[PDB]
Amino acid sequence: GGPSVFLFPPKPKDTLMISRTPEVTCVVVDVSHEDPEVKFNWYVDGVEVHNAKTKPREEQYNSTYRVVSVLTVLHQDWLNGKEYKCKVSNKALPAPIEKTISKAKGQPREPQVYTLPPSRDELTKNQVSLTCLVKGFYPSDIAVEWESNGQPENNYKTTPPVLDSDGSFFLYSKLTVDKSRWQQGNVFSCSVMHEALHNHYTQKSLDKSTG
Amino acid sequence: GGPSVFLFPPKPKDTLMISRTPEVTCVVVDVSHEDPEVKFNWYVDGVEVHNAKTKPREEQYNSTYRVVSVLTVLHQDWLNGKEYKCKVSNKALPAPIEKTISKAKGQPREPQVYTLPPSRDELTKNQVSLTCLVKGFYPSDIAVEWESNGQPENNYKTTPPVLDSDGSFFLYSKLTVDKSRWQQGNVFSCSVMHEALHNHYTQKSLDKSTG
Amino acid sequence: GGPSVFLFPPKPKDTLMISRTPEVTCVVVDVSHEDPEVKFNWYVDGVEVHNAKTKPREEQYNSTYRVVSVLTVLHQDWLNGKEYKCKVSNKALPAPIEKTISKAKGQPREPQVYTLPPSRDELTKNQVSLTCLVKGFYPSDIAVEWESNGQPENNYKTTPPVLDSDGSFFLYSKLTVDKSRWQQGNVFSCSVMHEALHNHYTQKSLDKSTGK
Repeated sequence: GGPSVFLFPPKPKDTLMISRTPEVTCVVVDVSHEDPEVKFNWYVDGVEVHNAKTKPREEQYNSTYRVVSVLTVLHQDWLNGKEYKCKVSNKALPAPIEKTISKAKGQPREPQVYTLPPSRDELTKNQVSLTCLVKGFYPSDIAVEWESNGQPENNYKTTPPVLDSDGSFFLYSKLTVDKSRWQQGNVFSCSVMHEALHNHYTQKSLDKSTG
Repeated sequence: GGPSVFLFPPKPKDTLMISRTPEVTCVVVDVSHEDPEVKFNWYVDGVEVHNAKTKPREEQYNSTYRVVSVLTVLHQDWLNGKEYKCKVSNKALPAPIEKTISKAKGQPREPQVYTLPPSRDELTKNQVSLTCLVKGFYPSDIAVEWESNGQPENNYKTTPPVLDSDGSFFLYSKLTVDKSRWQQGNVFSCSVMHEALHNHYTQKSLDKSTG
Repeated sequence: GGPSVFLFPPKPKDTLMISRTPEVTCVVVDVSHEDPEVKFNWYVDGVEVHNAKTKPREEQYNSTYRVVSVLTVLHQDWLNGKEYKCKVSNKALPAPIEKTISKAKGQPREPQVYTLPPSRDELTKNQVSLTCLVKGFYPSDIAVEWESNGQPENNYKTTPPVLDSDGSFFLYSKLTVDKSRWQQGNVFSCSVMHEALHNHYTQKSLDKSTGK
């Protein structure tokens, strides 16, 4: 059990928004250095793929050369129903195993996005927390970001999507900003990129929601 | 090689208060059936103790011995952060693989609980969701539950503790209630339990006239 | 010179919290002053205990002595209704007496917690008093503590439980704070620790912005 191959899904943001190329990464881990003959094969829908980028093997803390194989995949190919399997052939590895991963879930569901203002107990703190509730989406592949005046706010942490009683998923996005910024009247928009939304994008703005 | 040990920490609800008895899970299951003799010596936090509650041997359909060797945990023991090593062994497993769990991590921090009224967009739907933001706690062991008029409200889901930018953790509790029930004079309270709180318990009441 | 056991019940906070839970005391009074032996035996529903501690006899100035005995008691046992009999034997009183204490039987009722602000006539004083009306609980075993901003408050006094008209009990907890802290918008809350409460705990916040 030397080569332990792990296949990871593409980036949930880049798989529907065009800023970076989404990519299935199939990188073996804890691989011995005595067998540098590794063949990487992709057989999505039975068709071999030969334009993938082959990162050179990198030395780790142990005596393992980390060979990295990355495949550039179009957004619309992963968005529809297409199964991606990674086949790795090694001399020490007995028989290559196809790691079947895909986005072919049951049925896409449009998330409902709600921006919640900070509690009045939080207003005494120096930094207030801005909450964006994104609920209702069935595929866990989602991207929730924050922005203010058209520029991103990187001081946010988003919970992983968890499954509720409806069978869909929900998460939360907490944005930490200064109390002066919130009390000055500045607006903040929670940007959500789910494949079931219109144009794969929605945005809800909160600056003062009282009533 | 052979026998395997998967240690489960006690639930925070069980180990934090009196409502449940904190029972650690020192399962020594999947012992290889070739040798029935195992070596057991309960070395709790490095010192052998007389307490040794071992289940009788159970033979599974996978030709592996299963024993649920659980133990009751004193509420003062986990506060001190002492270890709970069982030090299991076998002839086919000469090295003990007891991956001991201790709660003594870092410095505990008090959670800052904030309850959030639903946004105006949620009032259209018949399912109104209430939000409890629990932030600032460093140990991930925390239990959050909702209340209404002193009775439990089990139609809630909680995100896992997400690590924050200050080294502490945070999570959210989402309680879905009826729109008419929320718009009536019904109050709701989210109560959290954490080892750094006063009396290991705090709560915030969410009313229709809060935000 | 007749040793009668003064049974001390466990602390109501220790009954359902995890702070000092197994503390149960069986201190005897008016013990004999000419017998150097003390025979103790706790009978948890007639079963002998195995982990108990008895203090050596201390000098009492009223021609007597005082003995302290403490047994670790499980939290779920007392709560449910188990009976403990720390039987005390001596030479002056030959046949030992089996005295028991437990939680009071009957249907437990949950307490209704109410926070009342300081009155208008108390705003002239420099120290206002905050009251916590806890009414409707049938077992008298209850712990009421005040807190603010997650930190405990110690300048509080709680009345003993008073039997109500319907058979339940009620009490008040008076927390005396400075008028500056009350008018600053600081939030205070009385925590009620009762058996019939859900999660054995209930808080009720009291703040300046509590009226209209």
